[PDB]
Amino acid sequence: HMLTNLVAEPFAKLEQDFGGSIGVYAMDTGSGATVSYRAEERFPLCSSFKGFLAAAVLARSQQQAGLLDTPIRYGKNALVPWSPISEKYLTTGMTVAELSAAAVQYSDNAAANLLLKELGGPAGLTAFMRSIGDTTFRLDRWELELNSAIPGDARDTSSPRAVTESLQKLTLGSALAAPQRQQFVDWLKGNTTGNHRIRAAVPADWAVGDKTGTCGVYGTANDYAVVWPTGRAPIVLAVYTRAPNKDDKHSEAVIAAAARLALEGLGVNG
Repeated sequence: HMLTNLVAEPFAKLEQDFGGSIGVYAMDTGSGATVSYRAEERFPLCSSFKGFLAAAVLARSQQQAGLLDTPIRYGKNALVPWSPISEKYLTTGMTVAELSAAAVQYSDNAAANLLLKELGGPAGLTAFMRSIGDTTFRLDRWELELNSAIPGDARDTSSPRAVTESLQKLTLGSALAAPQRQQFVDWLKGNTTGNHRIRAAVPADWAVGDKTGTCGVYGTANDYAVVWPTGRAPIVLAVYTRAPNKDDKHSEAVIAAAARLALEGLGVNG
């Protein structure tokens, strides 16, 4: 507590202008200082679960050395809306590693469902998260049903705090073996969908990896990231949004603005 919210930031004004709710957790891994706003509330994961999915695949590959190289064939019926990479390899197949990268870096929906099946479905991914000590995360459904984002529905949700804590364990801590840890980081660094979110608040000369989510309803969208500012320890953070009405629109600018406030609250000059 002593190191939480040392410097107040105007998150309430930001969410009121947005017309909804914003949840933020950010941790300076050097000192342990934190910024926290609505950090223990539940928000829909949307596609942000796909980062944790890829980490679970990497954990399994520690015991199955041939897993990442395994070629996966799939039919046209596997190709749900928003599958920009897997649609180009329908007639050839893709490896498990390639599906993982597509799920992370393009939010590919078909790739995510194929990998969920490999893990034993939503309960299997939830079990991996329990195994690293995350008691908040729950995945319940598959793509696209998990995007419904219904107000008050706990299915397919986590909290900004649990997301950040689990991201830290997987990218900087000991939850993955060292080669798998660096592969997870490298996939996050290569994400293509986050240029207008946390990355928009991060100077270009710092390294960063992230995973986004966009549910398409209830103003619900998000991003989480690891950030390496030069000359100091890394920062881990998560920014989640939602709104009361089904046709309320999400805002990328609001996510970038919340990330800027988080970095300011940690005293990180950007």
